[PDB]
Amino acid sequence: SGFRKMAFPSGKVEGCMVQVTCGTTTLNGLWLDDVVYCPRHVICTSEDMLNPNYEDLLIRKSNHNFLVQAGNVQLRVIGHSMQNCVLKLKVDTANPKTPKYKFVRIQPGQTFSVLACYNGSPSGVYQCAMRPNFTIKGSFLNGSCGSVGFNIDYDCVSFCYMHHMELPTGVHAGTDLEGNFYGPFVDRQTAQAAGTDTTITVNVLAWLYAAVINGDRWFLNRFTTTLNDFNLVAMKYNYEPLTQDHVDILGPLSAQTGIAVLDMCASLKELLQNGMNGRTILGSALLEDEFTPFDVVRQCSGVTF
Amino acid sequence: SGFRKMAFPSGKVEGCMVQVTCGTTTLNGLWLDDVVYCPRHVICTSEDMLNPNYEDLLIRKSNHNFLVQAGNVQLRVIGHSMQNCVLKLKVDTANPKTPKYKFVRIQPGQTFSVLACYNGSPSGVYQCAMRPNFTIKGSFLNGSCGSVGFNIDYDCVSFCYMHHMELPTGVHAGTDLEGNFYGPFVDRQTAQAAGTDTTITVNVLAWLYAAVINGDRWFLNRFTTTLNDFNLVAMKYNYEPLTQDHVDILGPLSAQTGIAVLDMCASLKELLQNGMNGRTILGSALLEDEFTPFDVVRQCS
Ligand SMILES: N#Cc1cccc(CC(=O)Nc2cncc3ccccc23)c1
Ligand SMILES: [Cl-]
Repeated sequence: SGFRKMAFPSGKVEGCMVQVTCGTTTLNGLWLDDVVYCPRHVICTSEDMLNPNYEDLLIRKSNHNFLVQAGNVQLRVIGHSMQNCVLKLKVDTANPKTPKYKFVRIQPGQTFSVLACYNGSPSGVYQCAMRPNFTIKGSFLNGSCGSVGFNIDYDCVSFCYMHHMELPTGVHAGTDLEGNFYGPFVDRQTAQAAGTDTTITVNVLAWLYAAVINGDRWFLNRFTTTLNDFNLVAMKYNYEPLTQDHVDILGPLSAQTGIAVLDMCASLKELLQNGMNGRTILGSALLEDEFTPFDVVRQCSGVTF
Repeated sequence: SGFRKMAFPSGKVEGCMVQVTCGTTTLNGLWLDDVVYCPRHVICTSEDMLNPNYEDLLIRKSNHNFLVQAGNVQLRVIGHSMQNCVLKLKVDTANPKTPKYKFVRIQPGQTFSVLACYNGSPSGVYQCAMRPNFTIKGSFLNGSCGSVGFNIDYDCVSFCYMHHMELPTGVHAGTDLEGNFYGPFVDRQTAQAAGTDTTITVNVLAWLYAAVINGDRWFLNRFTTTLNDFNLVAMKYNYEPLTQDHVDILGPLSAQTGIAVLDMCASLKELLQNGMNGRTILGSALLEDEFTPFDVVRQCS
């Protein structure tokens, strides 16, 4: 029993974290094989970030301008290239701790673990979701740029995020491992604002199933709803629309608990229009939306890595 | 900016997780140097669950009764001993991935990371606090026994917990790495109940300082309180009494935010009286008590 926000074990990723320095800027890099990936803004000064021409700044750099440190060993940069908002530093040494890995771009609503790093050293691991507005509500300080988001599929690490910046509201923006930003953000010190965030509906439903598996069943009701009536209500409360794909993905949890997806949707519809009434679900007074249906199955069934 | 429940990176601990089998029972073990630590209840059959005599059961076992597996390699048990509720299996191979480590016993209110494992394989990592009733509110399934609780100080893993059992309320009980249970619990199927849980007051205060550091100020007020008046109010909401030690420990956060501890204590009194009124503090509608003052300083600085 019990339900916790749970990150993937971070060991396979910790063995890839290195420190990358360019001039006065020091951030984190991900060392996989003989390439170190890091945000391209590591080559920027204070003036540069205001309006940077990254192609021009990178051409002016040499391999000896980049200092890469893996533990107490300095790696020598033998090449440098840029792929979108990510800098790729070719090193002379393949990372002997390179796990089986893949670069994946995630969709909003999907969850992943973040290994927050400072000076190439892992300091914490937490689980978050890519918000529907493409930001992540992370916990990052100065020096955390380059920290990565990942999932673990069997024995394969799927890198899905790299940290680039903090928006004025304290939320975070970053790219996939190919340097493509999640969301309408740019890597420049300029006024940027995330769109109004919405609740990840399929994740709330999955979390309601997790509560039922754990015996917390007060919110269950006799009612069911059509997917259209549910979406009309949910949209008014800034909840993401639930698609037939989401209903299908919630199928195994529906069969395990005996509560059809549209039956749980009528529980959610009531919770939205009326609140919790002083009650809690899994010790929470708010509906939790950072557990996907897969996360709930994995945690309530004990899948290992 | 931002505030998250954050676990320590689990790599140094993952390289220590092994699978321990004794008869039909399979659980996890912690492989450090040439010793594998695991719950001694791994040696129990169905008949030895209500009233096991562990000294008698262990004497009847031989090294070949224990099967230890580290990845795909079977380790050979060359010795076995018991220290309180933990079983120590001497192996003929020192763990090459043994980190710098230490065994620490923690106090209620202290936080740590749990690396939940099944069959010697790490499946997830989460953050916990030792509850004032000495239980932990973990997330564990059958087979999680031997999963460990830890903190990391620079390059050193301080092991503070080993999972042994689930109580009838779904909360968890375990021991330090010397086999001493936290709380009045025993490794027996006999009727056991945790005492009524209470809120870790010093941790709520630390979390209110974390919110202020992150720009939340709505719960602040112009009142201050005596420590005695605060404890009289807090006790009525099942909150732990705040001692002078707790006030002193909150000193650095008090100096960083410019809000004295007893000033923050009056904010906490008001939140307990009014509730949140549809507002949240750091995205939460309830007062969070699983962040110590040390955690808040670590994460914010
Ligand atoms: N010392 C001890 C001890 C005494 C009685 C029984 C046990 C076994 C025990 O409590 N296992 C479990 C742990 N953690 C989670 C569990 C979820 C479901 C079912 C069992 C779970 C251990
Ligand atoms: Cl599924």
